[PDB]
Amino acid sequence: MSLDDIINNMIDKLKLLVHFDRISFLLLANETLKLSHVYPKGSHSLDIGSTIPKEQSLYWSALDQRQTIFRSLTDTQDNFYEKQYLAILDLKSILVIPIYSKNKRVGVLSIGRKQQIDWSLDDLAFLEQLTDHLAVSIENVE
Repeated sequence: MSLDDIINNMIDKLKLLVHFDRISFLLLANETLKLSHVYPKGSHSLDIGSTIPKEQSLYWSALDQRQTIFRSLTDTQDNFYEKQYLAILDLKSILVIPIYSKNKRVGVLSIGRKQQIDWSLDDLAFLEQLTDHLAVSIENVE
């Protein structure tokens, strides 16, 4: 199907399985990371297609480290490029999962909560497995 359908379908499953308020998906093409999908449809401060710069970027930090990063958005002493654009959507918490396949980095999944409720191990294990398959599926489109 389209890349749209792959992401939207993923979002449809998450709605039923995992507590969250906002998700965005970002796509890496040509060493450039771009916002490409947001749920709920209305909720972004950055236009679809915006480029995320590397400097001070939480999303690039996850990609560079090849690690899932969790950040509370209430730490007044912690700024990053994405922060103001997330806080404005009333989010208090962000989970950033870098999406990679066996060959390459593919993108980033950003999962927001309005209430600061810890991520359980079960949810994190489930998301990681789900996003690891997602990377294969996205790669096999192009």
